[PDB]
Amino acid sequence: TTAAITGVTARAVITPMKRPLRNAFGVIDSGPLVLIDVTTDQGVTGHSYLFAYTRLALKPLVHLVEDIGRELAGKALVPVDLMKAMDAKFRLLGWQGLVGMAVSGLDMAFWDALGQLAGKPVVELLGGSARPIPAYDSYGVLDARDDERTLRTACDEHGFRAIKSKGGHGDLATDEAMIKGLRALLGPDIALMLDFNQSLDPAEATRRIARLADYDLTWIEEPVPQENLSGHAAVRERSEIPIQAGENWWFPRGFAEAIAAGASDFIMPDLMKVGGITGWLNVAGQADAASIPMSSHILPEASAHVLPVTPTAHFLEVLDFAGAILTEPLRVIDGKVTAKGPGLGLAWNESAVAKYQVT
Amino acid sequence: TTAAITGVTARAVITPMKRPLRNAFGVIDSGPLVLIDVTTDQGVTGHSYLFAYTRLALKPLVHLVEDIGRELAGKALVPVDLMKAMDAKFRLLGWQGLVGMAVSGLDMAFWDALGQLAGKPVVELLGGSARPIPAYDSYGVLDARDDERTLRTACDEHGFRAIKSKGGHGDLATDEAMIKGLRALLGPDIALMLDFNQSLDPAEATRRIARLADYDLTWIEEPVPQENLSGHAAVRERSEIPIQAGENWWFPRGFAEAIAAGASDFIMPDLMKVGGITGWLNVAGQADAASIPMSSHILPEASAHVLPVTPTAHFLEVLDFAGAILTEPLRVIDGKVTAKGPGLGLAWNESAVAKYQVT
Amino acid sequence: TTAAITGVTARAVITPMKRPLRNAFGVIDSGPLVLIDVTTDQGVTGHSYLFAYTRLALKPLVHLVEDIGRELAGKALVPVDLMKAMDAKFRLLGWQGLVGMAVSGLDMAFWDALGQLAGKPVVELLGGSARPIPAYDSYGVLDARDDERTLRTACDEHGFRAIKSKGGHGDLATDEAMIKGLRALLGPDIALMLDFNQSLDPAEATRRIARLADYDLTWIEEPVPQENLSGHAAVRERSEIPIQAGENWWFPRGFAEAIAAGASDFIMPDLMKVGGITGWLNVAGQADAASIPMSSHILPEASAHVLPVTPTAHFLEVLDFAGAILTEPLRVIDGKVTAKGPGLGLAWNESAVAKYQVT
Amino acid sequence: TTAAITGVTARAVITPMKRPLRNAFGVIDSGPLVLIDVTTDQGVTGHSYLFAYTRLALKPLVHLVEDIGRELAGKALVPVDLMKAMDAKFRLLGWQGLVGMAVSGLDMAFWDALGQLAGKPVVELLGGSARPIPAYDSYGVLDARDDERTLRTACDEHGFRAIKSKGGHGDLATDEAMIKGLRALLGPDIALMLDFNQSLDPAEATRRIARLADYDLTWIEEPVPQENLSGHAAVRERSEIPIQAGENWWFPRGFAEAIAAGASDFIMPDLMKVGGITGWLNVAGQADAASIPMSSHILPEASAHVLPVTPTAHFLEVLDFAGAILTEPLRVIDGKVTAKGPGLGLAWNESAVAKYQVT
Ligand SMILES: [Ca+2]
Ligand SMILES: [Ca+2]
Ligand SMILES: [Ca+2]
Ligand SMILES: [Ca+2]
Ligand SMILES: [Ca+2]
Ligand SMILES: [Ca+2]
Ligand SMILES: [Ca+2]
Ligand SMILES: [Ca+2]
Ligand code: NI
Ligand code: NI
Repeated sequence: TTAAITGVTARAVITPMKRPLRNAFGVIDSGPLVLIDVTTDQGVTGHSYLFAYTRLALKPLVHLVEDIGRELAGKALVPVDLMKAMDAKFRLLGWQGLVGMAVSGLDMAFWDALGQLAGKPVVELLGGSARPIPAYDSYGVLDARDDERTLRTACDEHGFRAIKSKGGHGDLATDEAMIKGLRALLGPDIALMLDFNQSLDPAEATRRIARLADYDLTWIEEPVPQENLSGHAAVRERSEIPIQAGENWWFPRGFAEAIAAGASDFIMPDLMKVGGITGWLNVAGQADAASIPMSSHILPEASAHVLPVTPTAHFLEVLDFAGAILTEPLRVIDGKVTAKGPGLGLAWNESAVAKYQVT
Repeated sequence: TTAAITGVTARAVITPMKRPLRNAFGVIDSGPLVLIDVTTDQGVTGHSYLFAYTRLALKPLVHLVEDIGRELAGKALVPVDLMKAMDAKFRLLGWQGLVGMAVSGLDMAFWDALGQLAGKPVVELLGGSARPIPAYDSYGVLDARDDERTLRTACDEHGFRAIKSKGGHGDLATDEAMIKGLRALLGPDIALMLDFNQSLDPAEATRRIARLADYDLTWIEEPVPQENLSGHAAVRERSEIPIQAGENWWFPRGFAEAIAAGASDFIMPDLMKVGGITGWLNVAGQADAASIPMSSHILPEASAHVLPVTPTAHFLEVLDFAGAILTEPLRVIDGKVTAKGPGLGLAWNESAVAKYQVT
Repeated sequence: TTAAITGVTARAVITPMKRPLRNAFGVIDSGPLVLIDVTTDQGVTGHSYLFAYTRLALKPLVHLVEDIGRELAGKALVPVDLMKAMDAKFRLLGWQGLVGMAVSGLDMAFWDALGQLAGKPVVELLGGSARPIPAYDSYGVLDARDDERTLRTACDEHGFRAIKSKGGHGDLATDEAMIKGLRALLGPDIALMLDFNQSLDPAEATRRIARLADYDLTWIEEPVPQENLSGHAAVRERSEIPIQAGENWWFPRGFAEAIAAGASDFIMPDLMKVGGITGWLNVAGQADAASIPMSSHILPEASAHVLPVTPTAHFLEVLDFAGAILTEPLRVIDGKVTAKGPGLGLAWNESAVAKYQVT
Repeated sequence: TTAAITGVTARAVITPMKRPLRNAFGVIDSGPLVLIDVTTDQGVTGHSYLFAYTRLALKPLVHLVEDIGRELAGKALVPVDLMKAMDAKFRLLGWQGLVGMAVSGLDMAFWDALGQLAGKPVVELLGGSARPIPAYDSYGVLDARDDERTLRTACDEHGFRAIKSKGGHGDLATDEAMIKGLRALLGPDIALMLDFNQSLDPAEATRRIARLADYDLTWIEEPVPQENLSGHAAVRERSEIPIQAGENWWFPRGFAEAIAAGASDFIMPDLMKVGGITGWLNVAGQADAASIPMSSHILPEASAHVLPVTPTAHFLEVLDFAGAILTEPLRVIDGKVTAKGPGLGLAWNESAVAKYQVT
């Protein structure tokens, strides 16, 4: 018969980062994470993690995961049914925001558990195969001089053929100087993406984008606030560079309304906000219908399991917040990433967890 | 290690039908089926079947399945990857029509095999659970007087709370007489659906639908030709009764274009034409985004395995063409249908297959 | 000289409710609230409260309010600037959901402190006057027989000329019987509103609304999920009854996108989710441009201060969660509510707080 | 304890101007103003002024201000309520045009009185702070040769980083030669705006704007008549330079229709035509929803109090008609303008008023 959930625990950690990532709104210089364990009555504990953005989110997210989780004891391990139940539970309060991250975190852990119980990676459960997905190396604001060694190692050693950096921290001249430097340093055969992290308004985005058009950029990411779907659509209409967005939209319905608005050319759901594996698969069918190339936002380990069954799969984003607390950290080979199992391939390095844990 | 396909065989049968199903275009008085077996190297053979509509399609379908199957020998049993390969293979010739039915038939048999290999129903592989799905009993043209015994049995014994019949064979008076008779016999608490089988043009469909709105119909199905998405949309715009369609549209893209045109209020894909299980799941995401209740068209055994994971699941259509040749025929309990495994719950009663096989 | 914030504290309480409020998704039989205090350097502490929906949200919300407030300590008490600050702080994480309720709770407390500092009700600070706003009495599921006495009291003692109840818990017959009984009991000159609390899909909402059209309802509230803007709009297009929504949308952009999609005929923002007073005022300008009548969702004490400066002000919803812990609980006179100051008129009954506090 | 209005008086003056402002329709070489005084019963007199465009409007505006004011005797000083009363009073006759300017002038004086009564600048009453707003220096037709000294002072001494000039007075070659000369004199890092003052039709606007594309203009202002919203939208859709407009539109509804038509990329309401402070606040909500950057049209003293609470605040226009008759004339520092109080910071230099008064 089917495994049942027996308990749920969540722990907060703050991991270190070598590359401090400056963005238009400030700097992320550590990895605040929430580590989720779903125990079963069949000798398996499912695992997933959330990137929490800021230390302030950790305590609330832990309360949520554990309080939602407690009510799941005794329930059959059936992700689709569990997702429907969480939907009903939070219908009135709202599942956008921290609640939805807890819900998506739990979903990933349920699927990880199912994978473990079967001795297979999640990607095989989903009817696909674990194969190399094109990846890009995701940075904060870069400087072609100061960061040359790092970028050399990325492209030469790890084989990356795509790099993303950040802009909107200053004026247009600052963005242009950065991109011009990068394009000169990396040459014409490396893809370059630019992420504004929601920092512009539509008129200013249109203006900057037109002035960056000569650097052969692959996409412009979140040019304006994520909630501003109409403003994204306006920028998209006038842009000669594809518009990428989605990492901050909530659940399959959030994607359905963005697509209805025509907000972007590309999407990149975040597994923590799209409703975990279950919600991702829904959106994959939406993106196929809309002919929208679909990439992932961080959570590279889990994202590697869903991109191979995504009809319009595009890029996997490499930004490694969790490696320090994982038994088997992400590996990039020849600029690509392959899913690792069983489950999602998330098992904790407990000595490191103990070191970086916070309460 | 993942199973590989070793071979594919297809057999044609014509099963007997208790009651002839008269429609606007003719009569279906038997069940021309293609039974598909996909042998693997792990002691399991995946099964699925196609309803072929007419005996004329049997030989061509057998050939196509065997020809395509032969080319898949040695390949890993990975439904998503196999579907992508079949897509590329038929991109130029086209996979609408008989080729598409072959392709979808193969896909169902692959998932069936995965389920058998796991010892689980396909629905559990898909992250859902096998649970009772509301069903309706699907008839040809009915006559309340002549068909009372059958309808009493359907409602009183099998617990059906919804009945579908056919229209468009004659004039509007004929349709109205039929429906009025049925509604008087069955009372207000049984759902009634009406299927025109593509027999009207948009102006006539609009005219008939307005005159039938007093009988509290649940839906009007395929009022005009299935290819006529614009015509469906025009009927839908003017109709006070929900418009149902989709059993004849091809693959996830066929649904994406229909939805983009606003062809219908409800949809009911056929697993044989939507791209099997793999195609169905894509369309389930689209239907959720469009807020379109999604039902099934025939193939009730396999349909029972995908409706439980379909966000907008509506009705399962019960029309039993295959019962005669299955080891475990479809069961209806209290007007609902529950998925049976392992796999899709499709294993052949060989003595019956021998009896009804045509060559 | 402008006051500065010196600290922020939040306390959780669960207040008793005389009458349970059954809705389509469950029952609210208590008032889990978060009471917010913002101390200033000018002898005034600003107050606001949040209705938290479920006890599960209380600890995380208290954490968020205190943690955000800690970071505002030392800033000038300038609500427009503080809101810009909070926007930038949560731009990446997201301010939908619990975070947004904390942000809006803080905003209301800032304006409450300003009013206290001036010795004026907030409404006069906003260039308006404290004057009676039409109100309706907001119930759970009602039964005209069982609840005759309560409704008589509401109409005769408090002068209500409008009543709202809930539906969608069961089938259409149940909704119709409830509304039919209420219209028969109350007669044609009492306004009746029906709230589905997001429980239907668009097709089913359209079907039920058409059947309820003869009861002369004032509005149908949240017929489908709040996130489903395109779905609301599809319902609105087909509905002969005005569609009301908004109590679950986030900040002025959430309203801008809903209005752009044509989701509803009426709106009713919740001060906890629209961005407090500061967010409300922005939406008031949007609703004026769109000619959308604008009512409030709960928080009647604070809502009384903003409706008098809302160009399209419609109704104030009376649902009294907080009276138990207020020094001056809400009063309804002749079916209307008048704003009370100074500030928002929220000061705590500390003995009651001590009684109902939960930790 | 709310102040009541006791009387209203208005005086006409014609102030001298340093240099003529030539535009496509004529020359403004003086400042015909209406100075408005609202006396209250609490020892404060509210002040505002109108720019009247032409001496012909002075007598009628004085008449209207005094006649309307006379009917406000004894009314409570509540701007939102007074605006609604003025709306009802002029609904039939119409409040577009001279009546609307008198109405908006009164509103500004009411807010100024409230700020004076509180001992605070209006911006602080509105929940914002007095902070520097980026400004541009607003000229008539310029010649880079003849006007070099004036423009060097503007950019070097006063720190302006943005300059606006007028076009449409002759043919396209004239506009182009002028812009070319200005761009050469000012260099790349000074913003340049061009105001056609409604002098073109849409086809001619489209033709001229395309020819001015290479001069890096910030905006093209009122390319066609202000009432021609459809014509503005057509220019906007074809224009590669942002279209600015709005200085001549009437009240929040005038903006709502222009925004609904998609008339412009940017707007710049005139406090005299938008409905004073009260109407400006409504339109600020609209511009936020539409993501439209919002600047001011003249009345720089009062505009400095509302731009700080305008979510999409863009530029403050510096054109100083009133400095001659103010106790504290506008000050520009480092190309920015900061609100001064109390009230709107408008108090009259009575000896100057006497010198420039016309009767
Ligand atoms: Ca990003
Ligand atoms: Ca584009
Ligand atoms: Ca059919
Ligand atoms: Ca229709
Ligand atoms: Ca409600
Ligand atoms: Ca309607
Ligand atoms: Ca102008
Ligand atoms: Ca344009
Ligand atoms: Ni805690
Ligand atoms: Ni006169």
